[PDB]
Amino acid sequence: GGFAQIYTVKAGDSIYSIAKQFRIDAGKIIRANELPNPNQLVIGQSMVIPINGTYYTVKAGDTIWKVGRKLGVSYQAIANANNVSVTAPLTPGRRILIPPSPNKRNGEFLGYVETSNRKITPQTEKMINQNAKYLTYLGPANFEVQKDGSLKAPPLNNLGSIAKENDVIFLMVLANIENGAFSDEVGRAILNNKDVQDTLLNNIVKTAKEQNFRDIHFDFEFLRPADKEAYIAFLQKAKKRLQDEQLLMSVALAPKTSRDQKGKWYEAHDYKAIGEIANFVVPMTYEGGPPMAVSPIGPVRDVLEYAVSEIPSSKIIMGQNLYGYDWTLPYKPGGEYAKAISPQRAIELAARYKVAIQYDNKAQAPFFRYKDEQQRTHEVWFEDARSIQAKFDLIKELKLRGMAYWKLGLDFPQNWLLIEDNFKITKRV
Repeated sequence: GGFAQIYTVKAGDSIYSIAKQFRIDAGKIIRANELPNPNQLVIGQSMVIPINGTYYTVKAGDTIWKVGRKLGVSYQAIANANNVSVTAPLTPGRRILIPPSPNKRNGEFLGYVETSNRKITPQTEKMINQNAKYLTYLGPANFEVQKDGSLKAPPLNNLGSIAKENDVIFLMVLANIENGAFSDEVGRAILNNKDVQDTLLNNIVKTAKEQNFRDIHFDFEFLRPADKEAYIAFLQKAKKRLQDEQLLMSVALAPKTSRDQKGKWYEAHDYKAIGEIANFVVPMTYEGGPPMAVSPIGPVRDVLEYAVSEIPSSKIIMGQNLYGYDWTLPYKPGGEYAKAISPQRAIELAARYKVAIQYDNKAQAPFFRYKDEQQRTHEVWFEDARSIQAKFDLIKELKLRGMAYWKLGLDFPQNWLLIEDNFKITKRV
C-alpha cells in the first residue's frame, strides 16, 4: 500500500476507540465504510480510514522535521496535518498522519452490469451511478450473438446515461451464449462463415452508433480448439472495421498460465495474437466448486505474469470479483450452488452468528465458518480492504492497465475508496 490506511478490528475495539486512535470523527469512518454493525464490530473486520495520506506509528526517537527527512515529505505538511507545532514532542506508540505522495499512477477501470434476464432496480442504478465516478468503462452483460449474426440485446436500463454523465466509455459486451451457457457451436457458426461475420459487424456498428457504445468487447469463450485461428482472423477483420469507426476493441481471455495449455476452455485463445490486435484485454482472473477464495492471489499472479509475457502490460486489465460466496457444508458436487453475497453481507453474517473474520495470508482473502439455526456449518470467502489492496499492489508491480469488476451494484464500499486512494482514474470520453 502506502496510499490508504487500512485497519483491522481487534478484540475490545469500539468505533469510538478506533476514532480516537486515528483522530478522526467516528461518523466519517461509519459513512465511508457504510458500516452495517457500528456497535457490534467483528474481530478481523477491515475498514478504510477516510483521509488523504496514511499514518505513521511514532517510535521512541521520533520528531517532525526528522520524519520529514526520513520520509520524502515537507515538515510543515506533517505538522499541519497533525495540528501541532513543528517542534512538538511526539508520544511513542501513537499515530501521526503523513500527507499522501503527489504522484498516483493512472489506472483504467471497467465495470460489468449483469442485466440479461433481469430488471435492475432504481436502488441498484443509484449505486452504479455512484460507482461510475471511479470507472473508465461500463456496460451491460450481455449482447448474445446469434448464429445468423444478429444480436439479442440485454436490457440497457439507465447505463448509457450513467456512462455519459460520468465521462465513462459505454461498453458493448458480445458473448456466444445460448440457453444461459457459452456455446462452441455458436462460435463455430460465426467464425467459419464470412457472410455471418459481415452481418455481425454491421449489427455491432449500427448498435454502437445508436447507443454511443465506444468500446466493443468480445467475450467469446469455450470455443472449439479447432477455431483458434478462425477467432484470430475474425478479430483482425473486426479490428479494421472498428478502427475505421473510431471504436475501441477489447477481448476477454480465458485464464491461462502457459502458451500450449490444453482444454476446450483455453486452447482457442492465442494470447500473443489477441494482445497485438486488441486495444486491451481482460483475463478472467476470478471464479459449482467447493469452498475457497474466489480469486486467490497466487493463481491470479500466475495468470497475469503469463499474460505479461505475451502481451504489453499496459494492455492488460485484470478481472476482479466484487462478491463472496456462502457455502453450506458438507460440500458435494452436483448439489446446491454456493450463494453469492456482497462483502457487506459477509460482515453482517459474521456479526449475526458471532464469529471472527479470518484472513488467509496465502490467498490474500478473508474467510470464516459459522453455524446457522439448523446447526449446519457454513464457510464464507469474500473480499475486504486488505484483499483488494493486495490486488492493487499487484497491478502496480506488474504495471497493468487496471481492473475489471464483476459486477456493479454489489455493496463493497472499500473497493471504491481504495481505487481513488491508489490511482488517478482515467477518463477517455
